[PDB]
Amino acid sequence: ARGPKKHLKRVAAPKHWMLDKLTGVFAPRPSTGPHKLRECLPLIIFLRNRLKYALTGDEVKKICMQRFIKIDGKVRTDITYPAGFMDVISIDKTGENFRLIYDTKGRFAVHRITPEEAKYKLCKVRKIFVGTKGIPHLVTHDARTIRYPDPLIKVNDTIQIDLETGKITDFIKFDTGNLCMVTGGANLGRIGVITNRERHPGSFDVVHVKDANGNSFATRLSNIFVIGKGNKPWISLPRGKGIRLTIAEERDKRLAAK
Amino acid sequence: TVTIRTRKFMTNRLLQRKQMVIDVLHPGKATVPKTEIREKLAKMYKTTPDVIFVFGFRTHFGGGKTTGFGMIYDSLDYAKKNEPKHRLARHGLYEKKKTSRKQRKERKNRMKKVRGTAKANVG
Amino acid sequence: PVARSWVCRKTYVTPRRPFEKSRLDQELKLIGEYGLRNKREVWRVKFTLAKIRKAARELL
Amino acid sequence: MKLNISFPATGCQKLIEVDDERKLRTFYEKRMATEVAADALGEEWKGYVVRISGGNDKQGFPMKQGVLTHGRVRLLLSKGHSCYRPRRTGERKRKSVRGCIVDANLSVLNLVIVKKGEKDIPGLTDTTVPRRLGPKRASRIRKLFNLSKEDDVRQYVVRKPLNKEGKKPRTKAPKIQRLVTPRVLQHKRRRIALKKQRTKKNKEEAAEYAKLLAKRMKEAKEKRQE
RNA sequence: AACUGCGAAUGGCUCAUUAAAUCAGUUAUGGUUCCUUUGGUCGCUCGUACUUGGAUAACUGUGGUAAUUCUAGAGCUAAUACA
RNA sequence: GCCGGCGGCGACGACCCAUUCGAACGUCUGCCCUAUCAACUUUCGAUGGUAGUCGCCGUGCCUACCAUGGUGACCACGGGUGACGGGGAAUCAGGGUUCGAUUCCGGAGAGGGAGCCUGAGAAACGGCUACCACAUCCAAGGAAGGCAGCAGGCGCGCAAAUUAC
Repeated sequence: ARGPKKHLKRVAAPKHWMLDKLTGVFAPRPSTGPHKLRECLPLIIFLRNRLKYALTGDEVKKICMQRFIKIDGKVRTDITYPAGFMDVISIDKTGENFRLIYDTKGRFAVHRITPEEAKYKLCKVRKIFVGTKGIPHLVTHDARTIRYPDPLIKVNDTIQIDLETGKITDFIKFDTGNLCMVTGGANLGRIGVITNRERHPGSFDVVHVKDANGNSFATRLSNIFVIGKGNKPWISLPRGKGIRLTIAEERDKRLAAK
Repeated sequence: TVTIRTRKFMTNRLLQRKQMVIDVLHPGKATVPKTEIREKLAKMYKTTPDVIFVFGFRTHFGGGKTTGFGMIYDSLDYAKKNEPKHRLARHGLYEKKKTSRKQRKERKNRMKKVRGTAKANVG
Repeated sequence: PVARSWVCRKTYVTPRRPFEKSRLDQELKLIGEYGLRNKREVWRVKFTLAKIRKAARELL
Repeated sequence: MKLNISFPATGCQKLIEVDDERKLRTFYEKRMATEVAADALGEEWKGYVVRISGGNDKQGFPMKQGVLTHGRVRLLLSKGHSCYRPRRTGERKRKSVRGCIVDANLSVLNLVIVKKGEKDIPGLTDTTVPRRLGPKRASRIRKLFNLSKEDDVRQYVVRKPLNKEGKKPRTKAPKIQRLVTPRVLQHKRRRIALKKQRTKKNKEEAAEYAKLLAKRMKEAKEKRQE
């Protein structure tokens, strides 16, 4: 069609939001921002559907327009603003801080953090370039362009940024025997340790990840995010420890709890 | 003979609300009107029945139970601000103007055909 | 576009041969024994059983 | 044929009904914005030279300045052209426009008095005119009153006296836009402040990276000794 | 009320066209544009400023045509419009 | 507010780089019937080469000068389609056959063609300009058109709802 699309049909929305069929015809339609439309989360969904604070669409803008909600220590009134992976949502009214981490089954989970941990965030560097009198530059997965990076930071490494400033505190290299998390494909939300990468020139690089419970799986390089140094994570994990336990013991656990 | 229970509560500081799921047990009589639910809930939470708002009561098949949504505001000012107009109009705190969509959209399309201050004159 | 589902399913299968003694008897015995309204209610239970049996057969 | 005569000096205008060929033969075969000596009109017009500014033909179509014809013509009119105002942005319409050359076949002719004559024609020159509003821009007020930079403008701003039945009189003045106020100076020093912040930011970042890179290339060189 | 900014290229409808075309799965832009959002950049240039200029709407007043969301002439006045 | 200057919190802007939403050109593999369609394309670009032009860019996209190529019984080219293409639907042992205008995705067009203004984005039709076909008002001078948006009406036919809030 002519020009860009403005709407989004409800059934055409990405599955990990878990919008039901009958509520309406349209969906939230995440607006342009740091994270991709397919792999983000509108605040209207997070507030209304996940935290169960707002009932209707009006209550969400009535919350947001009173400027009670910050994303990465910055006030956002846009109810369809895309907050994606590693983004820290802060409610300073009720003093509640959330980090958006994918759960085992492959969706953003309502994972609370201490206010002391809502100071920094981890970020995967997309590229590294230099320009105009050679001040080198870095670009990350949440589109934060940072000047004068540490020259030890190469492409596909992770960096820890203080949210109040815009400067790198510490960084993790992408090497063998490092804790990573999958952010795309069948294995989305699984945490594990790198074993090796198999470089395919002129094509996608494939990496092999071993889980804590002896489960080994492969994934594309683009869908990898280093979260810890060695085996120890630099952030809190969700309810489960990123362990994909199968339907058999899912049933056994559920029936055991009953 | 009516018993009021509350199911999922929440202290919504973000909208200055206490929001909850109302369970009404009325075995013999008909579906209890909203005003009696309001005052009995207001008595239960030790507040004015003016600052209480209840809706969406679906009486179960057989007629032993009725489930609905309730919310109590911290003060009537926050209630006046945050609550939608349709739920004020039932309490009688808001008045709607007696004009149809046909009438206002008609007058709009007539008002298009004149330029200047005469737009207000066409009525 | 409308916010409605069109997920509707038939719950009974009619017999292949419409008039067949031995069958009609067997259905009328079932009605007579369990006071069912019409032969739709017998076909309903046959259809549900058949689907359970087909699920068991394709699992084996 | 009628004459829509206006006097800009007094700001008065009258519609005259002239139905005598002799009085209009002076005006015929003349273009727009042409100075014509209005004598044949009547006695009162002794020393009046008048300009032809517009008018409408018997169908009511107006005439443009630049159309060097007699009858009407179809012109694709865009933004800027007279006898047209667009409804949408960059939206053009083909419309019937009368030729700039005047003839006998005109419903009205629009006349503007450029100069006087001996005595005032009743309708126009007798009655006073008041151009009601004045000077909103500070420099316009200064240019009007010839005030030097030391002199204030709010003191010599225009005051509009306004009175209506069943209410005491009011004197209203306009919000003088483009006037230097402490607020504007504060915005200007607020603008110049950030420039100092950005330069010290660049210098401190560069200095920090220089100290970082120094040890980085020192340790990078150290391992090259092997 | 009007000038200015933005939107009106989405949505909705229908299936005439269309046979390696449309379209589907897979890859490429190292061969290109991109409103908007989100980051970066914005005294890095060595040469009246304590704020410069002109107009036009709106409004008032005189009009034309049988006729339309038609518009000409006259008198003022704004800018994040135009310079 | 601090000792006549120096300032905090925003909002509009902004050359350019990154990003998001895209869009546009491509790569490989895949489509119904027809030989009573067997050779087709290249005068007026067909296939390729060099140089430009034009375009947001790659390119016969276009111009100039050269080469004589490119596709085809593994079905080209031509004709037909009561042909928009998929995700799907009905039926059903296994294999299959038939349907898919129709709510999600992509394409197309606003009676038929053609040309363009504005804009980041349109060859836009609830934007304009012309012609072709229909047709409204009229003082006969001129003026104004676009339901395959929602209702509703006429026609067409075996075949399809309320000028509602």
